[PDB]
Amino acid sequence: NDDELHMLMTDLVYEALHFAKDEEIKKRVFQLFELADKAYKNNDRQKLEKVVEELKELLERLLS
Amino acid sequence: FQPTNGVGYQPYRVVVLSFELLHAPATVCGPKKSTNLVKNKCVNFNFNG
Amino acid sequence: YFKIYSKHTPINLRDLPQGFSALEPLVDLPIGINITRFQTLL
Ligand SMILES: *[C@@H]1O[C@H](CO)[C@@H](O)[C@H](O)[C@H]1NC(C)=O
Repeated sequence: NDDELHMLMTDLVYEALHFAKDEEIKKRVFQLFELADKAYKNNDRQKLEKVVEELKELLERLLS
Repeated sequence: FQPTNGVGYQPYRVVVLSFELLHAPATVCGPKKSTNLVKNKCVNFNFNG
Repeated sequence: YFKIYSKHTPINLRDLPQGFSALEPLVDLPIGINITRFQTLL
């Protein structure tokens, strides 16, 4: 589901920014958010999924 | 929000009841239970206060 | 508690009439208001 995926995406963005101690991380996360936002608006499932997967990895790295 | 979403993504209605007891009269409380009135017998009674 | 007592009576009178009556509680407001001054509205 595309709305469930979008909700996951914004959740990952919030947490990724929360733990984004440096500027490079914030910039990467914001770029990923923008890409996901556009993919969602244009109903592009594949672009949205790819961005979400990258955000998930990014956050796991910040947490670990 | 969609009717087909999994539970974690379903909408939930939340009501938060914040309870404060500031320096003021406090008339915000539940009902005071009453019993049947008994007459012509020795009873332990409570009428209002 | 802001307590209001009152009494109404007919008069035929420039001053207050002489006589006696007592005022009954009419309203009791559980407000918690800090009152130091007041005004009368016409
Ligand atoms: C009520 O008025 C008194 C003065 O008579 C003042 O000392 C007190 O702080 C006031 N209480 C509140 C809640 O304003």
